[PDB]
Amino acid sequence: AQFYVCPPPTGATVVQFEQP
Amino acid sequence: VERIKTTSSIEFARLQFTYNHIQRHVNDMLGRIAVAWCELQNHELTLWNEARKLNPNAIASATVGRRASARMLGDVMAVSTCVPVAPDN
Amino acid sequence: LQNHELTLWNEARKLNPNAIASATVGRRASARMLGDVMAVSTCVPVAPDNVIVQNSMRVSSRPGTCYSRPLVSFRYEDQGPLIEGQLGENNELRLTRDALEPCTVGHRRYFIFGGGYVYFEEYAYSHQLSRADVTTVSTFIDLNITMLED
Amino acid sequence: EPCTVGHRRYFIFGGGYVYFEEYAYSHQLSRADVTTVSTFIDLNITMLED
Amino acid sequence: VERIKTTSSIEFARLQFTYNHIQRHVNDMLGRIAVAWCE
Repeated sequence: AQFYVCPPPTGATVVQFEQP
Repeated sequence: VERIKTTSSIEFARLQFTYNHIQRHVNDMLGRIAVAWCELQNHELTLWNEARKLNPNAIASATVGRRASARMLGDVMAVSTCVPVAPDN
Repeated sequence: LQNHELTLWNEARKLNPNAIASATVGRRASARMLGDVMAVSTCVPVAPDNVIVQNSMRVSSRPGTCYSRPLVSFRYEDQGPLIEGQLGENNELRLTRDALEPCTVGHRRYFIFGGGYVYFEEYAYSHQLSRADVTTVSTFIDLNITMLED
Repeated sequence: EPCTVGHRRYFIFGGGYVYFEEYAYSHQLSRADVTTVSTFIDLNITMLED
Repeated sequence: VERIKTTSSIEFARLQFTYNHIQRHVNDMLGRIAVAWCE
């Protein structure tokens, strides 16, 4: 019961997945 | 040359046996559970890698912990925090 | 849970049979769907020191259209020839340069290469970097199980 | 789809597979004949004996 | 002013300790398993 507005993503912040 | 004195209560040794039995079984089964959980996580990482390509926003929101917008940068995601908005507005 | 998660797996192999086959079979193999079953074939290992990455993903003969993945040159052995190709997903070599897209401004891309990432900026090589250079989010649910002490 | 040379396909039919070559029926096939890769993680939990 | 009578078998307390120890470990580990499963 709360909305979010998302600005277009930029290359400044980058996240990856932890490897096995 | 000495005389050995024997205690009258064997219950300590029986308690040791019972504890060892229960402890060994529990450690074996919990160890198997831990190993299986690890393999399951490593196995599900493959599905996560593909769902990331499918819909970056939901995957990023789930993994990061905050509602963020993500877009693929080749083989990695770029994310940005989303501004909350009240429903009545 | 397993009997449930299979429902997900049957879909994932349609998205990327390569990764699914490599994960389930246990060897890095190339796979493709043959209807309702997946056909696999083993992939040949190549040492990381025999591969070179080209600086530009643009095409000097084709303006407006350019590669979405870096160009590379690899040699199977030290006395072998230079074999051209383009980089794929998860240390994959593609012999055909058929990955073409319209060139767009603000083109910043990361690609898995060796043990780390290679970063390209406006369709041009920028720099290598390590895996730890990029912050990681974990998809793993931790379960800390400890044993009974004697 | 536009027909392609080298059309080899398996389709789940009944309890087995049906294999088509070049957009034409080739043969039925039992499911147990095609090698199976397991997507399950084994967890062997045994009970305490009385 | 009364005298305390002591039982001759401490085995009840040793059984209590062993059961409590096993119970605590099992309840910790299975609780952790439940939380992990839910997550």
